[PDB]
Amino acid sequence: HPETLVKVKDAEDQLGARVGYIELDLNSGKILESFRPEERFPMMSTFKVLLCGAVLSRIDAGQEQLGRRIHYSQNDLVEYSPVTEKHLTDGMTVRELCSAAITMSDNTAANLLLTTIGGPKELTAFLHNMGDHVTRLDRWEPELNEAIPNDERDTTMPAAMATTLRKLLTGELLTLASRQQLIDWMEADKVAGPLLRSALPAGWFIADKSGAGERGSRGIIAALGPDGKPSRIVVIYTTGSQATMDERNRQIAEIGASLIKHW
Ligand SMILES: *C(=O)/C=C/N[C@@H](C(=O)O)[C@](C)(Cn1ccnn1)[SH](=O)=O
Repeated sequence: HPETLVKVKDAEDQLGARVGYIELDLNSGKILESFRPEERFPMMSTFKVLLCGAVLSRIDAGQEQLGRRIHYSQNDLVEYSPVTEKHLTDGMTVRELCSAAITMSDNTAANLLLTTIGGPKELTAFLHNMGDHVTRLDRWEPELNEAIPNDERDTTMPAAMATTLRKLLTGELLTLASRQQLIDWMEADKVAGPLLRSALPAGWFIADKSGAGERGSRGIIAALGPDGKPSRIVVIYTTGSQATMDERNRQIAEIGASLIKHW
């Protein structure tokens, strides 16, 4: 809606930074609203949904199992590993690692899952293979969050990320069971509370993944809709702001309130 576009531009003003925005119809793929849809932004922890999509694709092909147990050491742990830091002696299943990467944004869990598929360049190959020639991962946690201005490493465009999320959640790309598992992890997201979830009324469905990086980078990808079912994809990215985490949270929440109000 035009008034959501007014609020996206007001968010640029308040953050002193670029904001990218797209709304897709989940069913048809049609673009309902866009701002800077083909400019690049750092993905930050939003890549973790694409990573677990690549993992589920391998499970579908008989090349991985949800139940396989992985052992790791102290020296694998990076900053913010609230689940993985508790399982040094017993390890974690692939299932537990995707849950920790998506719902808790555990950084070690994402690194362990990147190891299973052969690193960032194999996530990029998975994406090329399904028709996304824009989205790219180049680095591991934590360096992929550096957000150097004009650096195209570890970036997407709002339009590319929205199309890719749609193909993962509703295509023939994953099996029915794998689609359902990916959206179930995103629905149990525990660390996106002050973003679209704070504007979302009781009775609405949301499956999302949030991201934060250096140089005021912030973002969210989501499947949401009324009556307990998703019917739209929303992608919001910003980078460059000097504003506090609270002020960046508040601007994305206000974009959310406007999207809901003018649904
Ligand atoms: C999700 O988007 C994860 C990004 N990681 C950032 C962040 O959450 O801001 C980390 C945890 C921030 N950080 C760096 C050093 N100390 N904290 S890191 O993984 O870039």
